[PDB]
Amino acid sequence: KLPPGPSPLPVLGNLLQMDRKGLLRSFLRLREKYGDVFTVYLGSRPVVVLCGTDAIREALVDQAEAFSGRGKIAVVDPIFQGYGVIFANGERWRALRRFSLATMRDRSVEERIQEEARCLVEELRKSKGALLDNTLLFHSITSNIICSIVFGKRFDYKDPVFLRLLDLWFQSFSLISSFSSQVFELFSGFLKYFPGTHRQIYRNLQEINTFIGQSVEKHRATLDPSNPRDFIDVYLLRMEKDKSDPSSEFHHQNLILTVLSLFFAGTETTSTTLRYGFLLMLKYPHVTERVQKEIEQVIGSHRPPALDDRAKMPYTDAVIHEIQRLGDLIPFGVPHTVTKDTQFRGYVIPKNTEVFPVLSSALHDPRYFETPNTFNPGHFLDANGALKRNEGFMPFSLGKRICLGEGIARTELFLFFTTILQNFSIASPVPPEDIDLTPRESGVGNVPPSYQIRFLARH
Ligand code: HEM
Ligand SMILES: OC[C@H]1O[C@H](O[C@H]2[C@H](O)[C@@H](O)[C@H](OCCCCCC3CCCCC3)O[C@@H]2CO)[C@H](O)[C@@H](O)[C@@H]1O
Ligand SMILES: OC[C@H]1O[C@H](O[C@H]2[C@H](O)[C@@H](O)[C@H](OCCCCCC3CCCCC3)O[C@@H]2CO)[C@H](O)[C@@H](O)[C@@H]1O
Repeated sequence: KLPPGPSPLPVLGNLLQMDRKGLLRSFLRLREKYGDVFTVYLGSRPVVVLCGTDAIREALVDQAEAFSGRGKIAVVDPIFQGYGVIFANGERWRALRRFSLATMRDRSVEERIQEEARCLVEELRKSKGALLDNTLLFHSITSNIICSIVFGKRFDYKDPVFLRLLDLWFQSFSLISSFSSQVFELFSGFLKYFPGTHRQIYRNLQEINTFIGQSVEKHRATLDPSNPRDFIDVYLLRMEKDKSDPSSEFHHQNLILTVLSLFFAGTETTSTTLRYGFLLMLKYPHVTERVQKEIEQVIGSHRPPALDDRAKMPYTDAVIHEIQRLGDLIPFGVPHTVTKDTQFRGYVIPKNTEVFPVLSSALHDPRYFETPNTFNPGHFLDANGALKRNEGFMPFSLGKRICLGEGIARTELFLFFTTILQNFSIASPVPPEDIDLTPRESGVGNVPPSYQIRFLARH
């Protein structure tokens, strides 16, 4: 009754029908054969794979609650163990999500993003126009924003202890997108006994948990229940309220893992999107010029951009949409499960079967985008130059599990891109026609080639 596919071997499942290139290539290749909705055995796990906008919208939107389950990621589960906002299920997840969503909604995020943008620009000025790899600074700005939500403070770009933690934090993401972590996904049950990247990822995340732990103790020692400082204070106050209710999800472990969860989901993606954006802006100066004129028209050279400006800036907004679409940072999504026995396009997905919504195949869907493989902001502009947003576009995914940080994420993109370009034009040792957009490391995260850039102060 499950969707069609290749016949598993016991233990090894569909290994022999997969592709050396990795999971995504594996999935797209099977789709050719079996259509938009097939079953692949990873290890001995059946997994149902959703391809194309329509099949995805059909599960995540038309059957929102069936498909609201969350799956495991083999390399990080030893850490999260189903705790915290991302990997929680059922009542745990509702409580954590509802809580998180409200807490981060309540200085405003926009104000903090603005002030971060100002530090960033102040920093770039110092270089005086020197070649520069922007990965570190982009890591720094994105982590700072989470740090201010979570810890109620930010770090200076040259702070060495901060940079030490950043180094290991970010080194974890490439390890998670590594080929061998993909292999670990399939045969962790065997491979968890031997050395591998799973142990490095474990150590790295735990080091970060420990840091979080200390921050929590310090938060409590200093707490003023009248004026909550950040997410941690607000969580502590809710721990206290639930002191005498043992069925409450508001314990210490969900506190550490939720804070980690926010770092885990809101740093590398946003940071890389930014870095991909600038790689596209080096490649297509005609676009970057256009965005700068649009900034000149709407904002001018003087005040900082604010979120308000975006709705008056359709071309930029279209460009940012197009950056995320092409960037394609999480290409087969974050695993789901079905909360119950599900009827789907003729098939039956047993309760707790895993679903992979192949987001990439939306972002590249030729029904919705004329030139799926070309950077064309056109995909988001109608005949009047107004922004039109389409069904193809789903980089934060859809339905009940939609990115819990969508608004934060988009605000960072809009305000970082627009505050930077407002003060800087850009250039690079590599000619635009020679710039290559093909990712170096592809996994649960895509990763674009590293490059150098100059941020040249304007007028
Ligand atoms: C460019 C930036 C980002 C992108 C492309 C992105 C994308 C996504 C995607 C594809 C998912 C999976 C939803 C699903 O399971 O189907 C997700 C989940 C999530 N995101 Fe993001 N995200 C971004 C930034 C952030 C930020 C800044 C935060 C918080 C500060 C955040 C917090 C979360 C959380 C907590 C989840 C799990 C949601 C849940 O299970 O209920 N994300 N994100
Ligand atoms: O001429 C090609 C010959 O090679 C074939 O090998 C299969 C090979 O047996 C098979 O090993 C190759 O699969 C690649 C191995 C997949 C492992 C990679 C996975 C690692 C984890 C995450 C990504 C996927 O795919 C081929 C598809 O045909 C078959 O052995 C033959 O029938 C065929 O004639
Ligand atoms: O005498 C010691 C003095 O140093 C303190 O600095 C602390 C800071 O208060 C404490 O916040 C700092 O943290 C730096 C690491 C921040 C890492 C956050 C990362 C998490 C993952 C993603 C990247 C960001 O560790 C420092 C260790 O010294 C404080 O500056 C002073 O209050 C204190 O008196």
